Amino acid sequence: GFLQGKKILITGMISERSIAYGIAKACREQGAELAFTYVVDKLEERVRKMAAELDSELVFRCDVASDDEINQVFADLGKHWDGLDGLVHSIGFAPKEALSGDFLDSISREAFNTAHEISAYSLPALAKAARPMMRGRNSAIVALSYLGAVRAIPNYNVMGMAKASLEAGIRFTAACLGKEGIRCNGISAGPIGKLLGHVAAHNPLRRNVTIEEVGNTAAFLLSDLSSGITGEITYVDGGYSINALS
Amino acid sequence: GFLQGKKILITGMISERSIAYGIAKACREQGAELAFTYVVDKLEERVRKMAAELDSELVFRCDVASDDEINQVFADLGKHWDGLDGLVHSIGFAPKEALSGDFLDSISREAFNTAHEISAYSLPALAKAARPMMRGRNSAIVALSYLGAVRAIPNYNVMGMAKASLEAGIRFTAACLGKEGIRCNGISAGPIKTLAASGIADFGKLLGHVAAHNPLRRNVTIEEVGNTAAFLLSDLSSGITGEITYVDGGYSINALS
Amino acid sequence: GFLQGKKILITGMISERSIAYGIAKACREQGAELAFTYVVDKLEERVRKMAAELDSELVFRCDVASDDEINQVFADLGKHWDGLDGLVHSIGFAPKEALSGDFLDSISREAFNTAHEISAYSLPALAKAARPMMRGRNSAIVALSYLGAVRAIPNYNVMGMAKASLEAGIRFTAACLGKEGIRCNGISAGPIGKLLGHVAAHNPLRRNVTIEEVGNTAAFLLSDLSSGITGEITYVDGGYSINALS
Amino acid sequence: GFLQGKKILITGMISERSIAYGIAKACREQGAELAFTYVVDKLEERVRKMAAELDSELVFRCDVASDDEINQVFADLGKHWDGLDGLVHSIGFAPKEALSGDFLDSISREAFNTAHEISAYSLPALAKAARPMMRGRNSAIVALSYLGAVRAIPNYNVMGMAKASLEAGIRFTAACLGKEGIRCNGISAGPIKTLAASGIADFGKLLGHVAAHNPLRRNVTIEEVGNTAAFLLSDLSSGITGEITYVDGGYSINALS
Ligand SMILES: NC(=O)c1ccc[n+]([C@@H]2O[C@H](COP(=O)([O-])OP(=O)(O)OC[C@H]3O[C@@H](n4cnc5c(N)ncnc54)[C@H](O)[C@@H]3O)[C@@H](O)[C@H]2O)c1
Ligand SMILES: NC(=O)c1ccc[n+]([C@@H]2O[C@H](COP(=O)([O-])OP(=O)(O)OC[C@H]3O[C@@H](n4cnc5c(N)ncnc54)[C@H](O)[C@@H]3O)[C@@H](O)[C@H]2O)c1
Ligand SMILES: NC(=O)c1ccc[n+]([C@@H]2O[C@H](COP(=O)([O-])OP(=O)(O)OC[C@H]3O[C@@H](n4cnc5c(N)ncnc54)[C@H](O)[C@@H]3O)[C@@H](O)[C@H]2O)c1
Ligand SMILES: NC(=O)c1ccc[n+]([C@@H]2O[C@H](COP(=O)([O-])OP(=O)(O)OC[C@H]3O[C@@H](n4cnc5c(N)ncnc54)[C@H](O)[C@@H]3O)[C@@H](O)[C@H]2O)c1
Repeated sequence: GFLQGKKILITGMISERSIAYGIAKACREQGAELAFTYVVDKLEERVRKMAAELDSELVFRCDVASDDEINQVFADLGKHWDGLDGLVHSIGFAPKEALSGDFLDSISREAFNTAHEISAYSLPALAKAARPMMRGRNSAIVALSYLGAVRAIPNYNVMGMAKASLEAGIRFTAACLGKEGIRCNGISAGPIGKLLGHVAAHNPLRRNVTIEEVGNTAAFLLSDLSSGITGEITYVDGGYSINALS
Repeated sequence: GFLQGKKILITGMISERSIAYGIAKACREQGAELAFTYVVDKLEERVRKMAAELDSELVFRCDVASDDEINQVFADLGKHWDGLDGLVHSIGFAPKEALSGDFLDSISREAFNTAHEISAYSLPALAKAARPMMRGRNSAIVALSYLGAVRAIPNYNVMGMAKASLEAGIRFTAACLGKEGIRCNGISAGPIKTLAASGIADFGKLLGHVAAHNPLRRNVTIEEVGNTAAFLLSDLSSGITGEITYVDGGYSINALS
Repeated sequence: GFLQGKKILITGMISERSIAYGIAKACREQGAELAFTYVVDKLEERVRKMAAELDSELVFRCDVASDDEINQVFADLGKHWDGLDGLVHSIGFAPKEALSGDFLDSISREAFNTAHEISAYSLPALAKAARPMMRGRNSAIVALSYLGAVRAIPNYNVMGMAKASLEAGIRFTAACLGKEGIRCNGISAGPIGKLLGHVAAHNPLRRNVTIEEVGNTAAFLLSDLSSGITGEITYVDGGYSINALS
Repeated sequence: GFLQGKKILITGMISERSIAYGIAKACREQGAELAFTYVVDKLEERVRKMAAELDSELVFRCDVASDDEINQVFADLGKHWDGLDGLVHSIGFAPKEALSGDFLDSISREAFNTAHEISAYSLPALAKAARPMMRGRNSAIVALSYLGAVRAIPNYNVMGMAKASLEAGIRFTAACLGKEGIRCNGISAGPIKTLAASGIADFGKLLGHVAAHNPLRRNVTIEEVGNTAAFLLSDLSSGITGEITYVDGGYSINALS
């Protein structure tokens, strides 16, 4: 496995449908040792169960709204691990009412603030707090984005602005940390209900992508095989974004 | 002029170095009738004076931190104008300390929040509040962005994230309002010496570097940005929406120069 | 008119449906003085008629396959004009059989060569030959491209490669000539038969663009109003390219 | 390895400095079985020797100027392999004189034609000729591009146009073959000291500049490019097609550094 020896912290795994679960599974198959965060105490048992199945008992509460909690994750993780080789950002949130219907009607200041804070600021926040553990290790950060960053899409609305902020965050983080041996890259994943049918009917592959396909791309981006790649957004959408008038 | 009789609301004009002043002047030269906002009471006299020189006495206070103030602008403007043909977003802010040195060291939650709220959310916020006055008119919105949206750049730091959010905001606003006959476009301007620009550490170096490295071998002017905005606000650009146009003398498309 | 005093050479005007005609009309409405090329002697009378309606009697034969003919246009034009303020490239060609069906089946070496030579090399070829007349005048070049440069599109096939070469040509020409006061920009126009219905149903404006809308954008890019813009591809497609999953 | 038993044809390997050698080595480390092409008879011995070290004795002459030769490669390869899982395009050329100084002065019709034919048409030409052997296998194609596709760069000149054509070729090939289970992706590599690179005037300056200005503060290696290619040739990347991946240490996304 090309992640043998790599210690990787994975955020956002709340079920076996999660993109973060696909990533966790892919990484574990390549020999990585894993740790996980969970947003609220309600989910602890569920995440520990999933973690145990991936041979891990390193599970920490982390609401990225809280600087204290973010920093506490690494303080706790540092008691088990000498350093951190991989960091997976697979976290996004916006109020449901902002993700429906007319873009301007659905938007509000508070929804904008929440979306950006949780979905975009969380990348640099986590990179900043992880920096002591990651620097000098030839380590890597991977974050999940979506086509809404660069195209107007129905319903995605304010989340598109937040993903754009995120992708820029990826570039600035990469430029910031490259000299000290930390890479930062993004994956823009295809959708994973009629929207699914649209993508599958319109993309070069004529099908939707899987969490395994996203997961394997993340595993690659977290490994030394991708050591020449930083500040990149890789599209795992079966070529959807590069097709038009299909 | 190609904006003859078009009614245009311009934000962000605080001096004759302002990009918004360049835009205002360009629009007025093409026959537009103008109105202006100003962020705080301390600037009112200055902005009224500048407005008067551009043949306008429609001036309104607007801190885009405040939904009350944003919406009040259009309630007040509506007493004078039956509709609005143009809206110019030329507003940005981030705490100075976040715009200097190492990206992660300089960033904070609060600075991120402020930068995005003032510099990015303000676009849809203004479009939303202007929508009743603009819809059904073949009207247009223009906002100012910067290369930090799409490239990592020293010192610009968290503002780059905010500009990226803004540019996506431009696309989503365009997609949202196109059916109602309102267009929304961006201009990514090259560096220009303005009050806000002096907030960025080592700005004079960015300016010197661009002039030495762009195809035109010089920096752009507020007039050049202004004329591009005037075009994007006019019916001449009626086939263009959701676009970011680079007015940077070709800097962004050059490398290893 | 914002093109008063501007002398502009326009290629590719073969009918009043031509994008080049829209450009010519738009430019003339803003006060420009025009000249025209035509590819073959068969079209001379038609183009002279159109030119006369746009108040011009400066019409020259030019097959861009021929260096001699390209250079001869400027030798002849130079007897009437002191300099050249605007150059409009609105020329594209590929064999019809390469523009239908499966991309690889439809392609051939000869079709590729022809498409690129006529549709892409013609930009630098014309810029090169115009350079003595255009330099130091604060002049401008505009070329027409299409979404096939940057997206895979059905049927457009090898022309997509040629347009990509063209757009890169625009950037390299802009970088080359900027110091001597010549700008070079592109317009990526929307389509102008079911494809039309698709774009009109899917773009932000919910309609197709007109030759007038393309023409006015060209007029702007040829004027001093756009003096801060070079090496740019401006999309006049009603926002189609920036929309997805619509 | 993640390419265990995958059969991969590699073009463009003429020395151990070649990007194609880096790719070949990376693929072989992951269990792939390899075959190689060489442009002229004068290089045959060298390429056979290199191939033998990568456990291969499948070596074929192919000048991509010739449709006969391109198609003959697959006719000959088909005697040994029942199908093809991977195809690597690592070939480029333009006359030296077109790669030096002023873009327009240096360009000519003939140089343009040659550059595009050898460097861009060769991708679809090879994909087309490989199609019967590759279809229905979940196979993959990888081609090498450079930043000149999307930025104006000194000296690269007409090659930039050719690389742009190539990248569009990658997208069109991907859209064409996806239904048959063949993927097609590109790698835009940072500058690397190779035989072909020495064709570009002032290449050593491009190399020095990139290392001083990219996020990683160093140039990339053929191993880094090679491992990315191996990934793109494998089932691990089965969700990726029509993509240009930048292996340049983040150079293209940095500005004003
Ligand atoms: N599924 C898709 O179609 C798709 C496509 C592209 C990108 N993405 C992105 O991938 C990422 C993962 O989403 P998913 O599709 O696996 O959905 P998911 O619900 O499985 O995962 C989203 C995760 O974000 C976490 N989260 C939300 N608020 C948080 C907070 N305050 N602190 C910490 N964690 C918080 C949730 O707990 C959840 O585990 C998201 O960033 C999403 O935008 C998803
Ligand atoms: N000058 C440059 O180099 C440059 C380049 C590209 C883009 N821009 C952008 O152009 C726009 C205008 O900036 P400028 O360069 O003319 O500087 P400027 O200082 O003249 O204008 C900035 C304006 O933003 C306004 N503003 C700040 N906070 C506000 C708030 N809470 N409410 C309302 N208004 C507020 C200021 O009052 C000021 O009028 C900004 O979006 C900036 O990011 C500037
Ligand atoms: N109509 C569209 O949908 C559309 C959209 C985007 C871009 N474009 C581009 O706009 C340009 C103009 O095309 P159009 O749509 O007006 O079609 P058109 O047929 O009106 O114009 C194409 C012109 O190219 C000229 N041409 C062809 N071969 C030539 C040669 N060897 N020498 C000189 N001239 C030659 C033709 O004579 C013709 O006048 C083309 O480059 C085209 O690709 C068209
Ligand atoms: N070295 C770099 O800095 C760099 C960076 C990005 C991309 N690239 C690209 O990588 C690819 C490989 O180049 P490299 O850097 O390994 O140089 P190289 O000299 O090792 O390889 C170039 C190859 O192209 C082959 N070639 C040239 N003309 C040919 C023809 N008519 N038929 C068949 N093959 C032919 C040569 O024989 C040689 O094997 C090229 O596409 C190049 O443009 C190189």
